[PDB]
Amino acid sequence: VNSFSGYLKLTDNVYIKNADIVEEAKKVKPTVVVNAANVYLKHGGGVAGALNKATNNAMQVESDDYIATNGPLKVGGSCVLSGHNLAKHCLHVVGPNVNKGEDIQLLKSAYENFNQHEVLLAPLLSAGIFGADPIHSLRVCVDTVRTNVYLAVFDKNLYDKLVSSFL
Ligand SMILES: CN(Cc1nnc2c(=O)[nH]ccn12)c1ccc2nccnc2n1
Repeated sequence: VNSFSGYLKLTDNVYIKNADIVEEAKKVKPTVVVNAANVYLKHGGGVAGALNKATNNAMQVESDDYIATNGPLKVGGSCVLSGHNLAKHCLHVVGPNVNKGEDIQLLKSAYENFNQHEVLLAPLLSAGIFGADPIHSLRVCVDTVRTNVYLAVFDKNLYDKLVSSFL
């Protein structure tokens, strides 16, 4: 038993809710919140900008030190950093950005990072300003992640389309 509430169950291990991931994180304090990161950990907009703003920019400060030491992430890769006031840990995961021409096949590699964590609160990777089809992203999530994932979808309209079209 865990503290996630109001989710619809899509499969054995994948759950979904119309929710703002920032508010959901502050209420649940999950062990892991996933950020929709870029390789530079520049949290300017989308989910990343929202999460970083909620940390009063502490996420960005920590991220800049990480990059200065380690260099950029790979598309499809991840790193574990602090969750600040939102979660114990933040798993920064880089899905391909279609608006940068990155290969959509890397979306599966991106979701494989979730399997290193037993339970996660996450957004749909490569959705939103990353330009992928969220229905495709949900399909890859379900077909790749084997650990317990709680997907927060900010847009109610999109949430309804995702549920109603789910096979
Ligand atoms: C309504 N939105 C934005 C949005 N608002 N909240 C969320 C969320 O929570 N996850 C992902 C997206 N998203 C759309 C709609 C069509 C899209 N078609 C292709 C890529 N992105 C798209 N985004």
